[PDB]
Amino acid sequence: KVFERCELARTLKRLGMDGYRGISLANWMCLAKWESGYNTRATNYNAGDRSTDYGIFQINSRYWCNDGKTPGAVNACHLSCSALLQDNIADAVACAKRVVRDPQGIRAWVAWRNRCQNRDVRQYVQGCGV
Ligand code: NA
Repeated sequence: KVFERCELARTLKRLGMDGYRGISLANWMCLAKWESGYNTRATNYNAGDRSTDYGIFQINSRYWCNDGKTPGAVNACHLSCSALLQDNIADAVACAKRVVRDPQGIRAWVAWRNRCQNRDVRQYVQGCGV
């Protein structure tokens, strides 16, 4: 599914993302926007290293979820990558929280650096009641 902006903001708040490991809600929103356009079924194959990015947060099969076909991969969220293509985002949120528990934090996603870091990100949550 493709969330509307404020619908996702309210959903993420209920799921405990606001301030998780120091990361504001507006930063999570900015990341989902630039990774997937708020689309849970989004996938991107990376032909250069044979891994695939999955779902609303584009989580990578080399480190985070298992898809069987990625060489040298681990599965730190302990999920099939299929779990990250569901319309219900509970598992993908649980996996995103595991990602930012490593030292890099939100910097793990290069699009956060290019598109969100040191910007005015208030725009993503304005008017949503969160
Ligand atoms: Na994996």
